Amino acid sequence: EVQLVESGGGLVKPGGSLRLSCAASGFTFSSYSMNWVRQAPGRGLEWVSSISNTSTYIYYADSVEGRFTLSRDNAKNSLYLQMNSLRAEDTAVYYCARANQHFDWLLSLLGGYHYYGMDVWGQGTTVTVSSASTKGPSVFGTAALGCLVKDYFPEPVTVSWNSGALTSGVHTFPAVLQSSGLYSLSSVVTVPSSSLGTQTYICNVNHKPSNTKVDKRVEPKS
Amino acid sequence: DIVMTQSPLSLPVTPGEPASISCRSSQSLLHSNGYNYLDWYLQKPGQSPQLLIYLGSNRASGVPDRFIGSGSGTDFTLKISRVEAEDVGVFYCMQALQAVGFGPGTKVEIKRTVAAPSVFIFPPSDEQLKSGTASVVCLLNNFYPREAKVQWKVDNALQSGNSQESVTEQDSKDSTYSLSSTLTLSKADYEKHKVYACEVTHQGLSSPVTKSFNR
Ligand SMILES: *[C@@H]1O[C@H](CO)[C@@H](O)[C@H](O)[C@H]1NC(C)=O
Ligand SMILES: [Zn+2]
Repeated sequence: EVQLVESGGGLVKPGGSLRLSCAASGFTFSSYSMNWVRQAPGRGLEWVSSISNTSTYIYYADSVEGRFTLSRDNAKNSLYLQMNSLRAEDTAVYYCARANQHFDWLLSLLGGYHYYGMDVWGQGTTVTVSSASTKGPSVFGTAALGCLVKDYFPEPVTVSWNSGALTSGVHTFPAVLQSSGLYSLSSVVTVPSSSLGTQTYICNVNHKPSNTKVDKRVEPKS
Repeated sequence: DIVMTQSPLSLPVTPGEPASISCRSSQSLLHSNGYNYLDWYLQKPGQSPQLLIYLGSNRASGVPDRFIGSGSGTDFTLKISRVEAEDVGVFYCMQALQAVGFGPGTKVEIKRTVAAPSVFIFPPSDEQLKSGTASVVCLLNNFYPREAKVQWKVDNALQSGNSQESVTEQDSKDSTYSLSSTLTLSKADYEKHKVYACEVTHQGLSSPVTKSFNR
């Protein structure tokens, strides 16, 4: 496989620090510029830095200059984006990407069109910038049900149903930020009346950045 | 600096049938070196984006001919002849001129024959209430199009701005959406009223309906 892996990520408080690595195998790193790029949850794609193979012409977004530091190890096929001093708007996902070059001259004193071409991308790494931390309790033709999942930080949670026995009809909703800065969401499941009493259901919740995972028997009226 | 602009912001289209997106720039795009510094990217839903076009009109390796890509200067276009359901996502033009800057997006989604939602209220439940809160959820299933107007009500009385609503992404097989609408309350004002009800108005309804409960 030709592949690129981001790394690092993770939550740390504002004015925090993080070093995102990004490793590459399956091609000649040295033949390509590299590019960080972010997606704030909810928002659209925002270029971050670029850098060439000769590890020169480091560009940065105004939103990012003076706080992030694009490094490179063509002999160790990696990419390093040193992040300081982190603020809230810095929360996003970070892809490292392959990019073609095409260079100078009538750019600044000598510049690079760092990546018109941009054909390979890692999966991303997520960087969460806020305070505080920790889990959030669950609590809960056709008739529905599901679980609420609430008062949790940070993202994500993995809501499941009977560990997987319900793939059908499960509408598990994007998490929205309550004012308090803790999220919540609901995981529902569409089901025919019938099942109640014989079929009994349980929502396999898992929030890691918490060391919490539960699930809860939904059973209307008694 | 340059400002990338695209239109529309969402393009529900129908597989078989073609579609077009526009992207424009606050400055002209060509030179260094002849021809344009504009790529286009898809981001299919739940995925990293991928190269689509490059230097404005070049079709990156392993890309269907369905995708022509045109223009010069400030005005640009991604015309997809014969969309297929898998082309869903966000199209992002991108600008290679001074460094790198990304289109605001164009969200592509499937067109579909309207369809109304089923509705469902859920009571707080005495576990939340033990912990002192009252969230009252109200589901909306498998409706199209997205635009819906859910309205909460305590004792005939509307509410305003105590309700947040999520929406799942289009459904991959039936192309519907769903929607939570959560109205949160202090357990103290929860326990003090009886009639909880949400009142949906979707276009696939000849008049609103409401689910209701008491306690
Ligand atoms: C840097 O890139 C260009 C083509 O992208 C190549 O011609 C040049 O030799 C490269 N430097 C390397 C591979 O060290
Ligand atoms: Zn459903």
